[PDB]
Amino acid sequence: AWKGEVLANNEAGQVTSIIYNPGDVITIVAAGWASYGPTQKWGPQGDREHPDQGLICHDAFCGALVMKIGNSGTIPVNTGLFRWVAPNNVQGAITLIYNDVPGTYGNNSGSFSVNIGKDQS
Amino acid sequence: AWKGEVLANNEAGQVTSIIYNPGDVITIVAAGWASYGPTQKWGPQGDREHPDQGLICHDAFCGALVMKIGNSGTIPVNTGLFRWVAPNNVQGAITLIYNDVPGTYGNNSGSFSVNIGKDQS
Amino acid sequence: AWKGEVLANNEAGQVTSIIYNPGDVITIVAAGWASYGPTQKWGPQGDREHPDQGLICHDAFCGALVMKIGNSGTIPVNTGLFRWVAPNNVQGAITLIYNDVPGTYGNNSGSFSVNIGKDQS
Amino acid sequence: AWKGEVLANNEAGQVTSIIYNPGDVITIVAAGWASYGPTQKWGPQGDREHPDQGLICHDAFCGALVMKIGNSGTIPVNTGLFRWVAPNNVQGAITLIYNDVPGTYGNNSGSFSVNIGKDQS
Ligand SMILES: *C(=O)c1ccc(O[C@@H]2O[C@H](CO)[C@H](O)[C@H](O)[C@H]2O)cc1
Ligand SMILES: *C(=O)c1ccc(O[C@@H]2O[C@H](CO)[C@H](O)[C@H](O)[C@H]2O)cc1
Ligand SMILES: *C(=O)c1ccc(O[C@@H]2O[C@H](CO)[C@H](O)[C@H](O)[C@H]2O)cc1
Ligand SMILES: *C(=O)c1ccc(O[C@@H]2O[C@H](CO)[C@H](O)[C@H](O)[C@H]2O)cc1
Ligand SMILES: [Ca+2]
Ligand SMILES: [Ca+2]
Ligand SMILES: [Ca+2]
Ligand SMILES: [Ca+2]
Repeated sequence: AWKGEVLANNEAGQVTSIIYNPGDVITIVAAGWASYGPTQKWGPQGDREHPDQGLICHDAFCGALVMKIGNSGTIPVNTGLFRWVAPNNVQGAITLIYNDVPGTYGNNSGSFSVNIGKDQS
Repeated sequence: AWKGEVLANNEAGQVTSIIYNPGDVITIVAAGWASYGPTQKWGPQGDREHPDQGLICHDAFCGALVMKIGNSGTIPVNTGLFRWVAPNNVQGAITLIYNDVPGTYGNNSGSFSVNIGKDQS
Repeated sequence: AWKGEVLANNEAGQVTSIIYNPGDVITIVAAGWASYGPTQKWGPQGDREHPDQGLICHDAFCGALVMKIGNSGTIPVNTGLFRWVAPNNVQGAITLIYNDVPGTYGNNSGSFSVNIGKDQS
Repeated sequence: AWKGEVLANNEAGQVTSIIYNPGDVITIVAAGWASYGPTQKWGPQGDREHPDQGLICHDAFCGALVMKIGNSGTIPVNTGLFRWVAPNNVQGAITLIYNDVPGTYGNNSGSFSVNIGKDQS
């Protein structure tokens, strides 16, 4: 299992110790407060009122937590995943990333605290 | 394991099928959007800018998800709990509740989707 | 989870730290060598060639591992149980016992090493 | 998780659906009765009184259950493994095999019923 923080201003994302293998069942819980610029802060589901101006993940709001598994495209995590199985042929290290527009991470602030574990299967 | 919705306007709370027993390890993931009145909505951590005007749980924001276990006081759930063990002598059915001021639930809207499972121990 | 030894000559049985609660899923693995009298030894499934002359559990061979849950009757364990759920209304502390005829445990020898854990549910 | 039978006379072994990956925790429970030739039968720990005359696994008795993981050497399973982690660099499909001398499986009989699951980690 892995526990750590994902900084909102980390454009490259946070590589975890979790390697997702075919058949794996995982659970993720994410908490905390972060911003993509404004003085306010939002939770792991991001800002439901903000337009998508070229986010790294178009299936989650700006300011949401998302992930990549190996060289997959971005996958929404939001508040977390409960006993979740990845799509076919998706495998590899899990990287957690704050959802923002590439090149605009410099003014981000805060972080999410995240736990990831493999479930019995 | 239990999956279900918790309505923001349900003052009594949602009784789950989960009975927390001594030694149990549990994981909860909560997602979704709800409101304690305003036209906006907030996630399971609630509204970090709103004052506490007599919330059922003073350790979480207005609009956050909280719970009771048996006849315990309110315990913050927020976005969830990862492989969590309850305090000493806390046991019984888990009831999930939206955090608002008693008598003011009538104008609430939305709900959280919540999963609860017992972990290996 | 619980790990310990169950002596063949312990007529009262070995009380474990496991309390089986309704809904619980458990796994048990038992190993080792024991005897109900003879110089030979048998594994946790006992002696398949020996008649039942008044065993505490008539659903397992003499020399097998069995258990009681709370005040239940004896239940066969043998080599173990995989993600097992108890019958309706069966609950309480798990006691492990060597299957022999009451009053004849004094000449028994050896023991089984046993692990018990609760599974995710 | 995988459940199936391992025939005593299957020299090649029974390939399971389980792929053991680095970091995996697994539990195995094996039960039943089998023989390497004689009219008697023995459990998954095999025959503790029989000499090793060139067994595929020298760390378990003749008639015991053993396994290979990928291209590893034989590893004793016996009655099972509880929340077990493989040695460094051992990975791949789990094959279950009855422990006997190569070329002598033709007169074997019976089988073991085996469950294998991955545990939370
Ligand atoms: C209008 O209400 C508004 C527009 C942008 C904004 O913040 C920027 O959002 C960008 C992503 O859409 C990017 O993250 C910039 O760094 C932010 O300043 C707030 C409000
Ligand atoms: C301040 O501008 C403000 C005050 C109240 C409010 O909504 C109410 O909040 C109450 C709890 O504090 C309760 O939930 C009421 O039903 C809401 O109308 C928003 C903003
Ligand atoms: C005959 O083959 C035979 C009969 C009894 C025996 O051992 C006794 O078995 C009893 C249970 O049936 C009890 O455990 C006694 O303590 C044993 O001596 C071995 C062989
Ligand atoms: C001695 O009494 C004795 C010798 C062999 C035997 O069975 C054979 O065991 C071999 C492995 O050691 C192999 O499995 C043969 O197929 C068996 O016939 C029983 C007793
Ligand atoms: Ca930004
Ligand atoms: Ca309200
Ligand atoms: Ca005896
Ligand atoms: Ca043979």
